[PDB]
This record gives sequence, structure tokens and C-alpha cells, in this order.
Amino acid sequence: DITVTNWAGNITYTAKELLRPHSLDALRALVADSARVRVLGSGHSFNEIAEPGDGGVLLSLAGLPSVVDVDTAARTVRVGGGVRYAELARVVHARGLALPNMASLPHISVAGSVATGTHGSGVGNGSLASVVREVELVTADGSTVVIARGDERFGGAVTSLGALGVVTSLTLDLEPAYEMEQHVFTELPLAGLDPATFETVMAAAYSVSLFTDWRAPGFRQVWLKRRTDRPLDGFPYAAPAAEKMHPVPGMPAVNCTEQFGVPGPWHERLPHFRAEFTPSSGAELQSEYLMPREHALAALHAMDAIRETLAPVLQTCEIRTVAADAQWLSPAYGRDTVAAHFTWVEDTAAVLPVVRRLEEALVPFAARPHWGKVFTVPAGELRALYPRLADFGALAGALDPAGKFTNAFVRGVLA
Ligand SMILES: *Cc1cc2c(cc1C)nc1c(=O)[nH]c(=O)nc-1n2C[C@H](O)[C@H](O)[C@H](O)COP(=O)(O)OP(=O)(O)OC[C@H]1O[C@@H](n2cnc3c(N)ncnc32)[C@H](O)[C@@H]1O
Ligand SMILES: OC[C@@H](O)[C@@H](O)[C@H](O)[C@@H](O)CO
Ligand SMILES: [Cl-]
Repeated sequence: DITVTNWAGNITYTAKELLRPHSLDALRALVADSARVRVLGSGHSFNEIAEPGDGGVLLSLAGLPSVVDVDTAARTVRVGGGVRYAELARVVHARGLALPNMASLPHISVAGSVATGTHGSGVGNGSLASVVREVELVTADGSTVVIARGDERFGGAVTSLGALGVVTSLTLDLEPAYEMEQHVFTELPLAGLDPATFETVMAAAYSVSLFTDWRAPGFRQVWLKRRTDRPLDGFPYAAPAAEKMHPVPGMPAVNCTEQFGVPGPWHERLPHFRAEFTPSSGAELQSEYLMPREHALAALHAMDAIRETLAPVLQTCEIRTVAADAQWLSPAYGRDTVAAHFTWVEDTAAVLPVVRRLEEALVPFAARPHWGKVFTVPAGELRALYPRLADFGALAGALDPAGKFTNAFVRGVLA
């Protein structure tokens, strides 16, 4: 017996072994011979999404080769589902190519990241799932099904909560390698941050994040990640940082990607954390809520008005933008989006009442929770938030009629 947990350690899985097949032949046979299956990627979810239930099989792709195969003429890369972004990015950069975005920390599986709606920031930048052009699935009976952009099912095939089968490979679209500079600023007030000024701030560079502790009024930090092949206007709205910064006040800035406007390659500037920073776990919980971009300032004012409730259990809050997603279950489905992320203290009993209060404040803004993070939004409210959820339920019924890949988390959503 071994104990398998998620990365933060707040979720302990029921599985007494983590199965790690060493060939596709073994993987197909294992899937075909198991009654219920969920896949474990890198465990950077915070809820029971990967839990297969008692007697369910928890399987990993860590025992298969981590393939990264770039076609330079086509500007595409075929990558194993268990490959993490840090390796993917190093490889494609060495071939002269690049991705349009990355999440805050690169040591996360590509298949697991796209499964839940993972994104970075920037008003013109889609989710990480949006560059995927093809997925290859091992389905419930062990057979392989390939689904590509243009297929009428493709909208449900990438961000699928792992509910269609085991993604063994994915193919992503790439662009030429590009250089970036990161400029940090401190103390951006919320007072006077009107709709025009908010839009200007969030569009001031290729990717922009705001950070706050919800203590003193306003925002503690603003991070501008600029492409050197694009203009950068003066940024008058907050003071330039005097020191290297960490998004969480009091944590080690050495861990973070280079600042002070020093040019470097895309994959060493899009993440907030440098590749050398390799935590095996973290003492944190996370939540994030994704809303129509037009509700940004109203939502920020709702949070400000309850900030004394948020602050005591908060490490940092990060505000980002995401372009509309074509994936039916993406929290960014169908609409340009503002995202409000919370990295909490790891105290489940103190955090849940605060999450409930936060969700109540955000209800009129059609807030969709990040599938990989902590939320308490009831299932019926969830279904009402996704116009194409029925299309998804139909696709899952077609590819997995016995619900082999549906666990209690997925079942609750679809019910
Ligand atoms: C821990 C963490 C999380 C995180 C982050 C930084 C850290 C330190 N930064 C993020 C960010 O900047 N933006 C964002 O949107 N999310 C961010 N996160 C969250 C994280 O990216 C997601 O929670 C992600 O889904 C985690 O992926 P991971 O692979 O680590 O997680 P998992 O629990 O094991 O799996 C999640 C789901 O995906 C399914 N899965 C995984 N592999 C497969 C394959 N090969 N086939 C089918 N399904 C797969 C799992 O079953 C589960 O449903
Ligand atoms: O979506 C996760 C979020 O991006 C998180 O990684 C913060 O950036 C981090 O906790 C700040 O330290
Ligand atoms: Cl203010």
C-alpha cells in the first residue's frame, strides 16, 4: 500500500497503488480491463477531480516516453500527455518556435492543464487548450480515437475533465520564437480605476496580471510581460518596482522570473516562476472565478467591500484576462473573460466559509469556477453557466457509454 496525494497534499486519493504502464500495449489492456479509471497528471488540482472512487484505477503516463516531436515546416509539435510544459517549452524553443502563452508555473502536465481550462493572461491570448489542433484518446474499450480541429465533436475533446478517455498525445500549433521583458509596478489604486483606465491597464502589455492582499485599499503589484517586437507606452498608473518582487508578499523573490525589463526568451518570461524552482508540494489552496470581462470592475468592487473577510485566509489574489474559448467546458467559453484567482492559506476549515461568501458576492456576474481549483458552487447552478454542457454530455455518452471515465466529480457536473 502506498498513499497517493495531490501536489498540495490536501487531497488523499483512495487508490493504494498508482498504475504506471510502460507501453501503449499495456495501457490499452489496462484501460480495457478496468471498470473505472481516472488519470493522474502532475496533481496540481485542489479538489477530487482525479479521484476514481473506491475500487477505481488511478493511472499515470509517467512510465511512458515523454515525446516531444516538432514539425518545423508545419509549425506543430506532437507531445505526450504526461510531458510537462517546462520540457515542452525548452524543446520547441531550441527548434526556433514558441507557444503563445504559459501558466504561472511550468512544472505541470500538458494534458492535465488543458483538461480543466488552464490559462495565463492577456486580452488577445486564448487558454492553453486553444493551441491544440488534435487529441489522441485511448477510449473505454482500449481502442484509439483521434479528434481534430474541424470535427463537430472537437469543441468537447480538449477541455474534457478527462471524461472521454486517456489522452496519450496532443498536437499543438506554434509560432516563431520571440523575446520578452517583464516590468513590475507597485500600488495601483482601485479608487479612480474606471472602465477606460482598467481596459488600458489590462491591455498595456501582451500579458498583464494585478496582485493584491485585499488589506490596504487597491492593488499591491502590477506585472507587465511585454513582447520586444511590440510597442511599450509609459505606464503612469503605478510606481516602478525598486526591488525584485514575489506575487505573495514575504515569499522568496529569487524563485521568480527575471524583472526590471531585462529581455529574455518567451518561456523564461511568461511563467512567474523560474524553471529552477521545483517545489514537490505547496502549503496553499487555490480558487479562481472566470467572468465576462465587462463585469471586471463590478466584481473587483464586490471583493473590496468584503475584503476584511478575504484577507485573513489569503496569501495573494491575481487578476488576469483570457480571450474567448471554443472549448464547451472552458470557464472562458464563448466570451472574453476576466479571471480572479485566490491563493489561500492551507486551512480548509477556515477557507471554505470564505469561499462561500465570495461565491455569493459573485453570483450576479455569471462566475464560472476553475475546474481544477476549490469551489462550492452547486451542480445545478454550474450546469446553467455552460450553454454547451449538453453537447458535452452527449459526446461523453457516445465515446464512453458505461461512464468508465466518469467519477463522482464529473457525475455531479453532468447530472
Ligand atoms: C499547483 C498549481 C496549479 C496551477 C498553477 C500553479 C500551481 C503551482 N498555475 C495556474 C495558472 O497560472 N493558470 C491556471 O489556469 N491554472 C493554474 N494552476 C492549476 C492547474 O494548471 C490545473 O489545476 C491543472 O488541471 C492541473 O493539471 P495536473 O496534471 O497537475 O492535475 P491532475 O489533478 O493530475 O489532473 C487534472 C485533470 O486532468 C486529467 N488528466 C491528466 N492527465 C490526463 C490524460 N493524459 N488524459 C486524460 N485526462 C488527464 C485528470 O484526470 C484530472 O481530471
Ligand atoms: O492560477 C494560479 C496562480 O497563477 C498562482 O500560481 C499565483 O500566481 C501564485 O500563488 C502567486 O504566488
Ligand atoms: Cl484604492
